[PDB]
Amino acid sequence: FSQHARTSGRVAVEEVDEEGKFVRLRNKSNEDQSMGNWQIKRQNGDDPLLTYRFPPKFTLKAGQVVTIWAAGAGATHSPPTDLVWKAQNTWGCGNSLRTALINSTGEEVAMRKLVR
Amino acid sequence: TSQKHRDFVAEPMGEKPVGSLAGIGEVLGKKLEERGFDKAYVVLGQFLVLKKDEDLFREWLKDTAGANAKQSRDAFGALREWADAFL
Amino acid sequence: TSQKHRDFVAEPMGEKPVGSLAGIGEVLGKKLEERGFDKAYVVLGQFLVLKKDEDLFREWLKDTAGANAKQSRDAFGALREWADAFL
Amino acid sequence: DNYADLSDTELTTLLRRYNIPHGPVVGSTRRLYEKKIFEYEIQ
Repeated sequence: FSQHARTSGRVAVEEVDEEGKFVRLRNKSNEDQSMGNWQIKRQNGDDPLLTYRFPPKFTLKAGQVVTIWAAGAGATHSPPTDLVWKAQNTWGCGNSLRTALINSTGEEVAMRKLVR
Repeated sequence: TSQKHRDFVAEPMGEKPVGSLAGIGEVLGKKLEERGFDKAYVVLGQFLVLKKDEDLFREWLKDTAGANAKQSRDAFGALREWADAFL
Repeated sequence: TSQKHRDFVAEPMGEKPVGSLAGIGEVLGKKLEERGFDKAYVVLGQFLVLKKDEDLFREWLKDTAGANAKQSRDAFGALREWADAFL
Repeated sequence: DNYADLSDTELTTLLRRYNIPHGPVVGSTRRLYEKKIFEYEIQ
């Protein structure tokens, strides 16, 4: 897998599990980022789009990492550091995986794409 | 700022048609497609070879596709805003 | 894959110089800059107005700046991989 | 500079007529399509 990434603001899509168990977002800045009502848009090849929505109030602190686990991973939901996507078993697998971070007003602010 | 402008600059353009770009109405879109600009990325291409220059791009849209001042202004603004966010 | 290729396709290009584009050596880069293609985005723009076409882009690159088969192959492949990810 | 006096719009209809694979005719593509029209006509 070849990796491609774009970060417009404070939060980057740092790591994408090729086995689909998680997505990790990192606040690469020295400031706290409000991420309330933000969304993760996951596009695996030609599969239907996967949308994960963040709670209506959520803060990713300066330099911190938040992992969003798919239900299949058997992770424990511990809100600040770890979020469990209960209704979805996988982030998805395939040869092309595109994970985008969308802000509260519908703008793509970050992305990581895994190819081959 | 318009709905078409907001929706265009919010995300990567990918495979979007010329009409998705702000200022590109039905007439202006039909003429750009007639010139071979089926997709909005083909218009971005012209904007990029014209080195993001406003005067050169708006005079180009006017000369080749009959764009009025409001149309050329809106198309350039959307592409400039998009290139700053995604390029 | 070379280091130049890997660094180019991993992130947005912004206003990076032409030489950052894989396949673009000293001579090629110099020849492009004198033709107005001083930034990699101007060359991406050319690739887009040519509808991402391999034959058309490689032929233009050979005719404009004297690029050889390996150079045009690498410049095309780098722009194609980049546009598939970020456009 | 062999197909001069021909507008970009007439060069396009000529690319279409000869089934020459093409994108739009703009300042940075003009010379290349004129060369393709020449290569076609001269065969």
